[PDB]
Amino acid sequence: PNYKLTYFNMRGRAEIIRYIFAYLDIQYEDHRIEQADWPEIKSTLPFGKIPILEVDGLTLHQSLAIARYLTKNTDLAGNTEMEQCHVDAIVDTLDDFMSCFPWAEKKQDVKEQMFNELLTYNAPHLMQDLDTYLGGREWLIGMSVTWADFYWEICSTTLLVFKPDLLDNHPRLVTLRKKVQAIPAVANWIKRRPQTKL
Amino acid sequence: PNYKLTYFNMRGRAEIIRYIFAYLDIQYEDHRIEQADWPEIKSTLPFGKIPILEVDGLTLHQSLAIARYLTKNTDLAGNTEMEQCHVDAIVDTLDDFMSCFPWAEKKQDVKEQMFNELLTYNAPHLMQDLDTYLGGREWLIGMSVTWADFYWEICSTTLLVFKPDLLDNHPRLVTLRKKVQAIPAVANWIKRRPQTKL
Ligand SMILES: Nc1c(S(=O)(=O)O)cc(Nc2ccc(S(N)(=O)=O)cc2)c2c1C(=O)c1ccccc1C2=O
Ligand SMILES: N[C@@H](CCC(=O)N[C@@H](CS)C(=O)NCC(=O)O)C(=O)O
Ligand SMILES: [Ca+2]
Repeated sequence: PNYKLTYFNMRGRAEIIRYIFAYLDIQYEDHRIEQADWPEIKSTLPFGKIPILEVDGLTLHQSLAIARYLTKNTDLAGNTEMEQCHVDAIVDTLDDFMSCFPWAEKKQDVKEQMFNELLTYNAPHLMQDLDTYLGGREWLIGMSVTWADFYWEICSTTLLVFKPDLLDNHPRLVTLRKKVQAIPAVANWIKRRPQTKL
Repeated sequence: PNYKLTYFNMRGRAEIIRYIFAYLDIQYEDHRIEQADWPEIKSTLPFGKIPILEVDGLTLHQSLAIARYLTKNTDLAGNTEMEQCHVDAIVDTLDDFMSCFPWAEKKQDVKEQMFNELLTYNAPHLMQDLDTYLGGREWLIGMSVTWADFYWEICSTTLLVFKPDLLDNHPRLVTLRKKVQAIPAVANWIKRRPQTKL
């Protein structure tokens, strides 16, 4: 199909789709809009939200729903039905935490305090659960990389902007990051993508 | 298989799974715990959250990942891969909303004003988007029922506890609720189930 991805010029919630197109070596239009474009772009969305992905003229929405669609019947999915369920569960566990953050808070001082509290008081319990889940295994699910490893790398990249020592007690979680980042199609995307804070 | 669901004695995040089991005619242990048992059980879960579902002695977690695992290869999944993406997308849109609500929050007026914010300003936008998305079709996705229809019924039920006028301008959304509640195995489950607030 012809693919058009619509999002801000940010990594954010589109980045998981971008990694999956990179890894799978699929061409697509990476359409990055400006704030000034938002009211106009918005009036065309089913639920007022981006990313969307248009596929031969038809609109998909919800970044995780899209990422799952793109990975079906590929090596990124999970080998078995049970591993597929595990892939989904780890992705939702990550997404639930990213969704706690007050991304749209106007007052900067209140936004900053709350980010600092989540990262200091809540994040270490999640990092420890993830570490323990991972064990000495090479990848989070099964024997080869899945889009849950991608998403771990993506989410921890953004958290590390706000909490640099996030992973100081979890060197196995750093290794996993580095393995995701050394996959050649993915290294290539990381090197060439627009550099944005988020 | 041998299925055991563990959740609180509420509909909450487990209800989607109970509707799936009911509709597919699958027997399972509906294990409901007490606040007082939680601290003890919690410390044994991979990520310290419920619901969990144990399948022949194996532990799955995350309610929507489990819901997807159970519906795969059934007529509750959509009929094409694109249609399965629209089912996951509707569910995520509804889950994103329900998740915005500060369920555990223990200050009655930060909680009580947040509920009013989402219920007064956000809800009507969502109800309007869903209605436009449905149009005059029978079901949200495709030509028959999917678990996105189940999630809408479940979500709108709890929303109606906090905002009984929610669906006043949206009679078609009410007709969808009733198409679902009319399905015999679902009807059977609704009368049979523990009566809880949430
Ligand atoms: N940057 C953002 C921003 S924001 O532009 O700064 O506002 C927002 C944001 N969430 C968000 C989710 C739902 C809503 S809604 N419509 O109310 O339901 C609004 C914002 C995320 C990110 C991420 O960067 C990100 C990175 C990795 C995983 C998840 C997220 C991520 O969830
Ligand atoms: N998105 C997850 C949410 C998991 C979750 O945070 N569940 C709550 C109850 S609805 C829980 O187990 N938390 C209680 C606690 O951690 O003390 C799911 O649907 O399974
Ligand atoms: Ca989510």
